Amino acid sequence: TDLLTKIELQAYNHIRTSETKELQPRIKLINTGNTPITLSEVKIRYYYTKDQVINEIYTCDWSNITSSKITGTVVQMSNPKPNADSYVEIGFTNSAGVLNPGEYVEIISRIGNSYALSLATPPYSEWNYMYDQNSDYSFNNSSSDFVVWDKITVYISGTLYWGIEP
Ligand SMILES: [Ca+2]
Ligand SMILES: [Zn+2]
Ligand SMILES: [Zn+2]
Ligand SMILES: [Zn+2]
Repeated sequence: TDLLTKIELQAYNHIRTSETKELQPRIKLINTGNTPITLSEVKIRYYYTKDQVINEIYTCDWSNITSSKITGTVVQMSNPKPNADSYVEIGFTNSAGVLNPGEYVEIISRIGNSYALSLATPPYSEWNYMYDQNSDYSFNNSSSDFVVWDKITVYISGTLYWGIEP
């Protein structure tokens, strides 16, 4: 048909140190087509290797649509690839609404051991909260602000609409 569904995904890592106690992917999903997209149908995946980190949780610190409309889950991959044995899957609630052409959602996230994300000393050996980021498929070690980024994937109703799987 003659109304195109199209998106662009921009992202960067807000912490780019080789080791981190929190993954900080920041993502901007933009509707660049001319069809509205129902947000609850959209899933975004940030792929990484969990290394020896435990108690992994997701939190959304902020979104331009507010964090209560955002969902995030940490998923272990049944079929791991090099640099990808886990992904953070970010989604939207049933009542998140519609992303019209020209609109965007921005999502600021933190992922890590629940005890590290509280900014208190985790009661663990370092390896149980410190990630290695260069072993993470979706990690961008350089950009200090949003860039178009092909290594985070986006699905609408289960179909891949953006990005390259690991
Ligand atoms: Ca890793
Ligand atoms: Zn900053
Ligand atoms: Zn260290
Ligand atoms: Zn592959």
